[PDB]
Amino acid sequence: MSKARVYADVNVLRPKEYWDYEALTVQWGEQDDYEVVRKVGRGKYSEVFEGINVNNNEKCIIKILKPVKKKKIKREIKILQNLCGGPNIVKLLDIVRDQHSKTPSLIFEYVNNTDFKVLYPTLTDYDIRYYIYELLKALDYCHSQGIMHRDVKPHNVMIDHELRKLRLIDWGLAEFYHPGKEYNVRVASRYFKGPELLVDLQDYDYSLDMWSLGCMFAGMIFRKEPFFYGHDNHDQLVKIAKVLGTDGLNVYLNKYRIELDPQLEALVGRHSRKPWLKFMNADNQHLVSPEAIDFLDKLLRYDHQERLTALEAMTHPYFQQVRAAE
Amino acid sequence: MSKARVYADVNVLRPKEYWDYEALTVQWGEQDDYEVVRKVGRGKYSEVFEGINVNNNEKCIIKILKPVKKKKIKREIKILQNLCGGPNIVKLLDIVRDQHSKTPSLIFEYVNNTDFKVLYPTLTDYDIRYYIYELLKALDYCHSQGIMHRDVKPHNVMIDHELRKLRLIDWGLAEFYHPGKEYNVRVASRYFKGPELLVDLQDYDYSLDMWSLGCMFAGMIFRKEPFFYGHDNHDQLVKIAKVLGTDGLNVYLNKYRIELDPQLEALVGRHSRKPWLKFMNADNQHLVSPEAIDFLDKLLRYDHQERLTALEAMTHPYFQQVRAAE
Ligand SMILES: CN1CCn2c1nc1c(Br)c(Br)c(Br)c(Br)c12
Ligand SMILES: CN1CCn2c1nc1c(Br)c(Br)c(Br)c(Br)c12
Ligand SMILES: [Cl-]
Ligand SMILES: [Cl-]
Ligand SMILES: [Cl-]
Ligand SMILES: [Cl-]
Ligand code: NA
Ligand code: NA
Repeated sequence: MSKARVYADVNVLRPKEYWDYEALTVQWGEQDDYEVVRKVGRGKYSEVFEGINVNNNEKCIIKILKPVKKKKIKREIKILQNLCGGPNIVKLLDIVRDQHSKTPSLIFEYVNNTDFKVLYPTLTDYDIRYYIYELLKALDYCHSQGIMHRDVKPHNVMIDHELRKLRLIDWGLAEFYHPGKEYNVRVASRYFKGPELLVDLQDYDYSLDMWSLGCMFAGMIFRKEPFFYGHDNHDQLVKIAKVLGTDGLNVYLNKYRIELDPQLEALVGRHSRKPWLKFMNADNQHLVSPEAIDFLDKLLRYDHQERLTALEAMTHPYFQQVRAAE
Repeated sequence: MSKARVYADVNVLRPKEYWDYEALTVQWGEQDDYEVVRKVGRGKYSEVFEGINVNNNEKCIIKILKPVKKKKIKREIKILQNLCGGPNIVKLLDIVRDQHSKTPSLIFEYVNNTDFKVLYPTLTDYDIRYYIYELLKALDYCHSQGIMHRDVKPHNVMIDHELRKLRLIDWGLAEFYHPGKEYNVRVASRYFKGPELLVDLQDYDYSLDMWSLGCMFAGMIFRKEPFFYGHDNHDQLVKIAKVLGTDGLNVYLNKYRIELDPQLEALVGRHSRKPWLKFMNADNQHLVSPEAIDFLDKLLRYDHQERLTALEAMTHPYFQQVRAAE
C-alpha cells in the first residue's frame, strides 16, 4: 500500500473544506469585465486568449472552456484557489460565464511567454539551472499544500525570459493527495507519464511530478525533446525500459506486486541500461555536466519512492550558484 | 584534483582577515573574572572545568590548555570567533591566561550535558531524528562559513536532554577549506575517520564531516558504538571494507588514482557488502526504519564526493516530522 514519503498528512490535517472541492459553490464574476483580444492556443478542453481587464486595462489570459462536468471544473477551481499566491503558481483572477449558454471562462494573470520550442535552444547552462530551480519552487509548494499537478511538461510552464519569471499553469489534471487513494492513471501527457501510470499502479503520489520533471529536464540538457518518445502508452514504457534497463523494471514490478499485460511484456523485452553519458553529443555538450547528470539520475527512477522530492531536489549542488545568488 | 561540491569559494570571497588566522592578535581577557568550580574532563590537549563568571554568577566551561604553539591556538580561536552565534555552535565567551606561566584558557557557554554513553540508550526513534537534525544545522552552518570541523563524534556533541538543546564543541582540529589545499590526514578520532584520511587522500573537504556524522548515526540507530571499531588506522579501513565491500573501495581508489601501501592492501583483502538490514537485531529493532537506513546509506559512501551534503541531509524524508514541527 504505497504512500507518499513526505506531505502525506496535509489534507488529513486541513479542514475538510480545503479538499472537498465538490462542496464548492462557484462565485461567478462579471463576464463583461474581460475582453478577448487575441487567441493564443486551443486544446481538447478549451480555447485560450490574451485578453484585457476593461476596468484596469491590465492584460490577462482567458481560458474559454469546452463543455465540462460540474465536478471536474470545481476540482480545478478549488485547487487554483488553494494555491493562489504560492511561489511561481499561475494566479487565477476570476471565474465567469456567458449568460445565454452558461459557457464558463477562467481568467488568469498574464505571462509574456516564449514557446519552449523557440526559447529552450537559447538557454545557457546557467539559465537551465535557474529556471528548473524556479519550477521546483512551485512543485515543492503545491506538494506541501497537498496537491499533485499530474501534467508537468514544458507546455504547462510559462516563462518570461526577459523578466526571468516562471509560472506553472494548467491545473485541470491536478488532484488532492490522500493516503491510500486509488487515482485514475490517465493523467499527464504521454511522454511525461511515469512508469506507475504505465503499469496501472494507482496509489501514486507527488513523486509522479518528479518523473515528469525529470523527463522535461532530460529533454533540456540533452536537447532531445521529448526525451522518451513513445507512440502509444505501451511503447512509452518500452522507450523508458530501453534507457533505464529492464533489470530495474523487474525489481520495481516485483516490489509493488505488479503484473504487466502479456502483450506489454512482449513489447518490453530485455534491455541493458544506457548510461547518461551516452546521450551526450556535439549538440548538447555545452549543457551536460556531471552535476546535471547526477541530478537527472536521481529523478528518473522507476520506483516513485526512490525519486528526489522537490524539497531535496532544490538543495542539490547542481543549483548551488542559484541558491548563492539567492 | 578533488574539490568541494558546495561552498568551495567561501573563503575566496571573504576578506583575507576572515581566514588568515595567523594574522590574529589575541585580545586577552581577565583571568580573574572566571573561577574553576569543578573538573569535568581531561584530554591530550587540555583539562576542562565547570566554572563561574564571578561578575554575573553565570556558569561557564573553562578549558585550560596544555602548552600549545601560537599558530595552533590562533587557528582554534579564529574559527570559534568566526562561527560564534551560529546555529548550535558552542559560544566562545572569553580568552585569558595566567600571568606567571602564560597558560591560556578558553571560556565557553555552559551546557548541562549527559555523556552519550548514558544518554543515547534512552533516546526514542523521534529523539534521534530530532538531535541529528540539530547537529546538521551546525554542520551546514560551519561548512557554509568555509570551515570543516574534522572531529565529529558524540564526545564533541553536547546535549541538554531536558532542554532539548545541542552544541557542537571542540574546534581544535578544525580548519578553513581552500580549494586544492592539501590537509594533514591526522585529524578526527579513529573510529570516525573517513576513508580519505585512511588512504592518505589529502585534498578532502567538508564531506569528511558527513562520513563522521554517518559513523555516529550508525552507532545510534544500531546501538553499536563505535560502529566501525578498528584497533589502528589500517584496521579501521579493514572494518569499513568489511561492511561497504571492497568492490566500492576499488572503484574509489581508481577514481582518485590512489595506491594502498602493500601492507594495508594485504590486510584489507576482498569482501562482499553487508546490507544495512543485517545489522538489525532485538537491541535496535525499535530504531531501524527504512528511512533511517536510506539516510545512513547516503552518508556512508567511500567517495566523499557522493555523500549527502549537510544541506541535502536536512531535507531527507527521515526528518520530515522534525521539519513540520519546525
Ligand atoms: C498556449 N499559450 C501561449 C501563452 N499561454 C498559452 N496558454 C496559456 C495559459 Br492556459 C495561461 Br493560464 C497563461 Br498565464 C499563458 Br501566458 C498561456
Ligand atoms: C567532558 N565534558 C563533559 C561536559 N563538557 C565536557 N567538555 C566540555 C566542553 Br570542552 C565544553 Br566547550 C562544554 Br560547553 C561542555 Br558542557 C563540556
Ligand atoms: Cl485544453
Ligand atoms: Cl557544475
Ligand atoms: Cl584535550
Ligand atoms: Cl519513518
Ligand atoms: Na491555466
Ligand atoms: Na570546545
